[PDB]
Amino acid sequence: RLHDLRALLKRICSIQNYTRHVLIEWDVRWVNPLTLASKGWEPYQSASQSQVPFKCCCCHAIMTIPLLKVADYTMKLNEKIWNSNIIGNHLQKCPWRENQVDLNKEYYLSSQNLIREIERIHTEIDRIVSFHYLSEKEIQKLAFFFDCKDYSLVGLLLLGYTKFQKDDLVQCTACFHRASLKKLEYTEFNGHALWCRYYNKELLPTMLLELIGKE
Ligand SMILES: [Zn+2]
Ligand SMILES: [Zn+2]
Repeated sequence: RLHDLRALLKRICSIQNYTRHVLIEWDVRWVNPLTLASKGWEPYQSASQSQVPFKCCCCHAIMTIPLLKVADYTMKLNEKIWNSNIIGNHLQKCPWRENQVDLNKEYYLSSQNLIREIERIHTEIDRIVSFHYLSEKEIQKLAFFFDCKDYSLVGLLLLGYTKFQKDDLVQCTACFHRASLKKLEYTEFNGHALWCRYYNKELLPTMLLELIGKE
């Protein structure tokens, strides 16, 4: 399937993985791991200090993202790259040229896919039994809805994270940034990319609370 969520997520994850040893100036609209993945692009080879190559999973066509050490022309350049490379480099009849994953429907939060977040949180809690930024009033209700006594775990999962290593590392499920639990203890620090589903921390808990009020 072209719009399969799991394939999109794995493309995003691989892009983030091979980009870790490099700093890239993404933008929320034109060029970012999300838009690349939504257009079927996967990492092709290891990126040099100057350019990051990608290959289409159907075409096998190659595109490249430049690197510079910047803010003056990022917008115009990235819009050009989106039109000419992320779309253009596709072969004429490749499905990814004229089609794109519906990110609003499948990736970003909506009332029709909030249940997936509920499932994720419940599954994480079950696998465990097997971060305060909301009012005590609110976290009480959120923890109650998930039948969980550990408020901090509920908050952490509401931030979209999941444990990564035996170490203090924790990884986001939608943008795959890595943060230390020590960082998130008593800090406003937002570890998400600007384009992440969870970048606005209050969005998911707010939708969940509004859902609670309607039951
Ligand atoms: Zn293609
Ligand atoms: Zn994230």
